[PDB]
Amino acid sequence: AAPKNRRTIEVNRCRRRNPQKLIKVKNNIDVCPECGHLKQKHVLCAYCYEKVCKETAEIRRQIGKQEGGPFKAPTIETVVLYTGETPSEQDQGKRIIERDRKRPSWFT
Amino acid sequence: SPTELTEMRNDLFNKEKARQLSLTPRTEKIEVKHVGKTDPGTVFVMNKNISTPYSCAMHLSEWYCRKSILALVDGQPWDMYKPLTKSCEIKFLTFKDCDPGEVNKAYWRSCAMMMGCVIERAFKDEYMVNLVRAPEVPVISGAFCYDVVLDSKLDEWMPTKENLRSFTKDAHALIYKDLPFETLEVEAKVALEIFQHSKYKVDFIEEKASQNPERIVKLHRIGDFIDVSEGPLIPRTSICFQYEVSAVHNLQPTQPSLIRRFQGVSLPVHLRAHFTIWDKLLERSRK
Amino acid sequence: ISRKWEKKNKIVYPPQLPGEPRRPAEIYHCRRQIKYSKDKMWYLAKLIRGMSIDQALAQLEFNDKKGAKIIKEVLLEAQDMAVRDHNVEFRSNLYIAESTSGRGQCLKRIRYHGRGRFGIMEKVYCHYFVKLVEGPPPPPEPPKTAVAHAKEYIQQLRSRTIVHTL
Amino acid sequence: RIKDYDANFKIKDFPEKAKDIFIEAHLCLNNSDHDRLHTLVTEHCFPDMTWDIKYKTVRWSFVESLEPSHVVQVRCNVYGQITVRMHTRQTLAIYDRFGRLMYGQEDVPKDVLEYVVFEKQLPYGSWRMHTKIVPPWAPPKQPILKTVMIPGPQLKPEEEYE
Amino acid sequence: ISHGRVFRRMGLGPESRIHLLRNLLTGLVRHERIEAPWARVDEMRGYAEKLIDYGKLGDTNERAMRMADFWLTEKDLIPKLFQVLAPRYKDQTGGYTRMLQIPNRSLDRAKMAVIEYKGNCLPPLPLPRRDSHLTLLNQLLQGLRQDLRQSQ
Ligand SMILES: [Mg+2]
Ligand SMILES: [Mg+2]
Ligand SMILES: [Zn+2]
Repeated sequence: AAPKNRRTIEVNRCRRRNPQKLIKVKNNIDVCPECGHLKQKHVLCAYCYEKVCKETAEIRRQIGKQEGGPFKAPTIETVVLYTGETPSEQDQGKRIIERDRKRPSWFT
Repeated sequence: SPTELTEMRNDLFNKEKARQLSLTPRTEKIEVKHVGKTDPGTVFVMNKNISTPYSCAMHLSEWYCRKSILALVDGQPWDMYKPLTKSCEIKFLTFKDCDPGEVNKAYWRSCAMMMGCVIERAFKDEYMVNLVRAPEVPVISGAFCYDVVLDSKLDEWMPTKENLRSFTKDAHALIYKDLPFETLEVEAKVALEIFQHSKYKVDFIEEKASQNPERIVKLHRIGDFIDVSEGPLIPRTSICFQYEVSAVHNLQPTQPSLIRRFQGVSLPVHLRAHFTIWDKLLERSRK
Repeated sequence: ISRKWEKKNKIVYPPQLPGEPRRPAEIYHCRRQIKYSKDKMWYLAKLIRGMSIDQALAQLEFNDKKGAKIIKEVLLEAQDMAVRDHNVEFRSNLYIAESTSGRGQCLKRIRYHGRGRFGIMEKVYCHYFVKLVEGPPPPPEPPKTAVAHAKEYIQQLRSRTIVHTL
Repeated sequence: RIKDYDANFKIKDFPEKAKDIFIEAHLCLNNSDHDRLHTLVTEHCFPDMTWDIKYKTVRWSFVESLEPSHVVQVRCNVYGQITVRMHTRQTLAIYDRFGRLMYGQEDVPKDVLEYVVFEKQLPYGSWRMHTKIVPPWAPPKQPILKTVMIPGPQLKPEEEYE
Repeated sequence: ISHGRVFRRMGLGPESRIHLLRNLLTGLVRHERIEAPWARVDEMRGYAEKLIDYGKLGDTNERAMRMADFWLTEKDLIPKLFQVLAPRYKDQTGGYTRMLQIPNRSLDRAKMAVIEYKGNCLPPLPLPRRDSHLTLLNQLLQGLRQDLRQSQ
């Protein structure tokens, strides 16, 4: 099947500017109370999630260095301790991941 | 006449505005640094006695303007439209902060002020209405209260449900009007000049001038409505979304005069409540 | 090619008289030769037409189309140059008066088909244009009420004349 | 050295000529007369004067000179620089592309003390403004009309505010 | 018609679906926090909970050991499953996993989610928090609650 006639620009505009095809305005956007960058109510803040992701990547690099090779997952819990922090009595008996930076305020 | 009283009060208010703005000619630059958690370090070089925390928010972004209800300048609460007077530290306060207490109080006072305006402009001309005070009742009380003394002719008249609905309609008309909450710190002398025809307002101005070191009093206008404010108010009436003049209660000590307390309840656009929750809140505010 | 949009930023108006309304600032910005279809760009442009700069940026930040990022970059550049060069006092006090996409210079390639036949691909490029006007966004045109619509009908009735006579 | 190069120069007569050059150059700025600016000011001056004023209108006008202009310091393929101290009174009114006032008043005169360093090149060279020395003790300039926002550190996610 | 069908059709078939979920769940056991397409994370959340239950069952349980051997492709994690995660959740009865939507993937704009075992050593996620009790609405509702309690 092939077009019997060329579709006019008027018809084409009627089709491609219909409200369905138009991009809908999103009303679920809000300001993240922590950093102030925009976020969607149901989605995590991109900026804060990036912070957490980069800190997690650093901690995981430290974990990999401590483990030293594949198939070396510890059988004991892990605790991340930053500069100026000493293992607590509760943290005793857990492998310590030492980060060469001060404790982040958001991380507790 | 009430129209003449309002016109002359607004005239005095405008003359005070002109005098205050003329007292600081040219453009003196004051540095205001953002001490807020978000956008830290931003320093705004503002015009002294002209720029406002709303101008700060406009520099920052539209979200600041839309969500910020109050401003902390050097740790004290400030109206978003109160001109800044010196280099300082600014932090915008929203409804959804960890401790919105100050914003809650400001919204409460603003709602009381709107209630007072509605009360004064509702009754028919033949009946005298004199607004005595807006008690600073806590939010936990479930209703902002505004006290008025009506004409002795209506000493036995209580508002009907239709009358209360008319008051609510007037308040919603104000909300739709979306008037800013203009503010001025003006001397007790000028405040008395404005309110010479109201013993209650005169004595309240005296109390405020006694509390503060100087004789400086907070005088607020929504539109053509001058009133003495206990504290900072919210930017504009459009902040209010749900507003209901819940009830009116005569106070027990009626022998000096009938002090009728108009109790209402409101909620801003930012903290809208569902229909059922709003109905329960109205029931609790009617007490 | 034409580059009038860039030149539109170099027009200097005569100084305004003291008793004249303050002329809103107008900033024209554009990005040329975007590897994107102008038809797809037009939807984003139309979406952001008539909105404040902050609202447009917020809408674009959460749009999955590739053109959204490019338009956001263009809008940010327009805001920056409006503040730095066009004497716009507040960043947020800007609204998108005009936003359109135009055809760019496109390259022709060959698409091979099944039986030694072929088609002519077009590596589509599009331009993007924005005009930022200082001041709050103009209020949306209110829907015409029954009162106004009946008033228009009655005006049409009154406009009637006795046609084809003295 | 100046006199052995030119043979008709007068330090005593210089200040009036320097003032005339200054006034003419600023009127050329007012009227956007770049051709005459290239004759009345040096190539180290023309950019400084015109770069930031491009696309905006400047209404400059010299009203009077409080104290008479007088030479101060002179030092010398060979150029000769003369520093002239001028404490005069002028006016400014700078508008935007849109004709909106953004600096100064069209009528109010202001007193300005400045040190204009002129220069000359020694066959067809002439005396042209080279620089304007601003005293470290110079009074702060007139404040701007529009408020300004100074962004703080645009911290990346891994970074934290200090 | 897919009335009542509770399993998504993923991968190249049923076996491929199981293998994809198995890889995602092995990664989750190893790292305690995995970001992946939203639907796949939603599908694998139940299997993660079931692994935690099987770990609770104990090492000596042959059925639990077989399940762990199947699901944990890297066998160094089976000791972890039986000696770290299960002891961690011994007190809990369920809800061992936190799943939250993440901004869409930059490459294909796919719906993405992060799933993490609760109590992990990793930095906390920017979890959404409800409005403070000190807000205007919450204070009004607290007043309602106090009034009702005083009534009763
Ligand atoms: Mg084609
Ligand atoms: Mg598939
Ligand atoms: Zn954030």
